[PDB]
Amino acid sequence: AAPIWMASPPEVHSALLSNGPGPGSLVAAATAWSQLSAEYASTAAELSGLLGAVPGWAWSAEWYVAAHLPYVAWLTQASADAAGAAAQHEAAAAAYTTALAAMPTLAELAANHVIHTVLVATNFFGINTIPITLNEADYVRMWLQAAAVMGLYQAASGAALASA
Amino acid sequence: NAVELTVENAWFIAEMVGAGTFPWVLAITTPYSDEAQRSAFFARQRDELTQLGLLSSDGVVNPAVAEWIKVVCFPERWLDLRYVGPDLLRGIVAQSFNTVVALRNAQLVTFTAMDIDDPRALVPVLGVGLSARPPARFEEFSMPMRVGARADERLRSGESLDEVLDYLGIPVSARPVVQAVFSGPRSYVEIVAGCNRDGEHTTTDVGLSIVDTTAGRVLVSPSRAFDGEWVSTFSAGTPFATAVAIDQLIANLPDGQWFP
Amino acid sequence: VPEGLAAASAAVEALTARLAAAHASAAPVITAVVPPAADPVSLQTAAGFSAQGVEHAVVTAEGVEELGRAGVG
Repeated sequence: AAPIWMASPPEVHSALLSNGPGPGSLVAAATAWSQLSAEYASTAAELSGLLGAVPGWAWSAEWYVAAHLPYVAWLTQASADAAGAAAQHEAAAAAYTTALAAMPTLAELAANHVIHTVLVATNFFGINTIPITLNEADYVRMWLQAAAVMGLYQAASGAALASA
Repeated sequence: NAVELTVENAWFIAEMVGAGTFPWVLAITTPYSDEAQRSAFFARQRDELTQLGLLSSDGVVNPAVAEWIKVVCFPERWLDLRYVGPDLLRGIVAQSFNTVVALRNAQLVTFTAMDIDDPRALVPVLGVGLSARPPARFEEFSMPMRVGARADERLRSGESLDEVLDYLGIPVSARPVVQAVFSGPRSYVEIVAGCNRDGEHTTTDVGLSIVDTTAGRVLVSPSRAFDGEWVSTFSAGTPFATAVAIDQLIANLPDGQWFP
Repeated sequence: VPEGLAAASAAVEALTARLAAAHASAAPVITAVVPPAADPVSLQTAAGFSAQGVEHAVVTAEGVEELGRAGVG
């Protein structure tokens, strides 16, 4: 089901997303749909050039070639939505790589909390620099950045999946 | 006369009243992480709030409280609060005429309605999360901050405290009191003023801070210099010298201080 | 088989053969796409890309056989 990106801290959003096979599986299909689209088209021109293989007496039973040619329209509409799927996959892959580089790292979130504990330890002189606040404000920033990135990755990848 | 509740209770009120998102100093996030679990809590929260009476028969909320939430979610001039004492307590002081203050002790949000009586009416609420010590006395001195923040960065990286507090414009009468703040039984707070009179909202570059140590309460009021830098005075924790030390901080904001 | 249509018959056989070759070469990769991560978005889109991948791999599987059976008379 569709989740809520705000109830979950950035630590969990970055954990699921940071660790995985990678987008390499999507691009492996893009280059297979685009390879497939080129063969759906290449075979359409061979079909439309089916005549001429009838030597001389083209005459009699021309119904043979008359019945294979109509499928050249199906090969063009097949080559179309094939190269479209290659674009749908390549879009989601770029949606992932850009969302991963926009997600705050687990190590970043790690180094945030260690700074928050040592501020509690000794903070008297540099206390009008308000480090307690700016260290939490940096967390809520990462909180909202993680929630935003996922909300956008849901739509970016939700529209690449769309197929009328 | 006021009321307290939990973080999950608080957020549900923002959905019927429509105030929206709480200030993130309170860290009041949404309880559930899926609309599939929504009805479970839409029904469990309205069940718990009628037990306290603030939520009426079906969906009507207490007006004396529905006011206290709208002024907190979207205020006009606020004051972030962040208490520290060995466990953290944090809240906000909102104003919209009326003034409503909230505090969250990591699980319980407690709202309360106050007034704009005088500059002296704010020193209790900024000194209630502390340990409520009496004001100490010592020789006042003002040292640069961006260099003073470098001092605390050494202490936290393994440095001795008695051989550095002398490498300043430190007096002799104030070395005993600044030695008691780097101990166990001590508490402080950081105050950040904010205003929302624009398409955006703004806070202050720096903040006021009071410390209730063993030697006594200590005021730490900053002030702008000529070169854009910040210098902070270390004076006594006078409940009346703080009321002026804060309107100073509010003056840094384009909406100016609250009242003369 | 007719007389002069032998050349035409061998051609459509080379067409269905050329398709099935490139159709099965790219079949196990368009239908088996794994989510780049564990998050629920990657899981939902990797399932959909496999869904519309298998459906396309069987509809075009019938279409190739529908093409070979055009010369029935």
